[PDB]
Order: sequence, then structure tokens, then C-alpha cells
Amino acid sequence: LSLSDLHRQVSRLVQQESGDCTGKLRGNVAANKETTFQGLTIASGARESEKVFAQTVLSHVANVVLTQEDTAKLLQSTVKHNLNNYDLRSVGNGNSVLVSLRSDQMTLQDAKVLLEAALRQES
Repeated sequence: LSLSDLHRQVSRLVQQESGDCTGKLRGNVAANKETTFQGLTIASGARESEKVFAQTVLSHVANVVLTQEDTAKLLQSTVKHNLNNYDLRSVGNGNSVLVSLRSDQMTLQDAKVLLEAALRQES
């Protein structure tokens, strides 16, 4: 889906208070009500639709500079969640670029941060 409507769809779910839920994608984005975020991979239980959601978001932030504020947001997720999902490369000035994920899951709240960085860059 396009960058801005993926972001619309995710923001909407966050607004509905599903931010802590992992995202599921197969057309329209869905909030995972079933299982929680645990840093799963397909091999340890992540759903195929969770991996598509996580990788779709990753694909949309390729070479998108993340600010220290963005970064801080993510770090709160790693900490709130006890788990570090991101491989971020220090691009200097406290900024970062996301190069890869460490699981096949991604919470909607985190997707929103990243998708907004991407929109930012766009504009």
C-alpha cells in the first residue's frame, strides 16, 4: 500500500488504542488482538501477516534518517518491551537509519513513528 495510506491505516489503529498490538498485513492493516509482541520470528510463532507488516514498514523506511527523537521513541519500545527489535546505524548527530529488524513482529505504535519519519523525509 502507499506510504501515506499505510500510515493512515496504522495511525488509525493507534488512535483506537491498539498501538501496543503488533500489526498484521495482507491488504488492510489489522491489529493483532490474538498474540502479544515477543520478538518472535516465523520459526518461533510470528504470523506470516506479522512478518509482512514488519518488513513492509522496514521497506518504506529504507534510507530514511531517523532523528534522536524518533530513536528515543523506539528505545522506549525496546525498554517498555524488554526487547530490541531494531538494527539502527548511527548516522551522526544522534540520528539513525534503520537497516534491519531483529524479529518478524512490529507494534503499531512503533510503525507509526517510523512511517512518520518517512513522511517527514518526503516533505
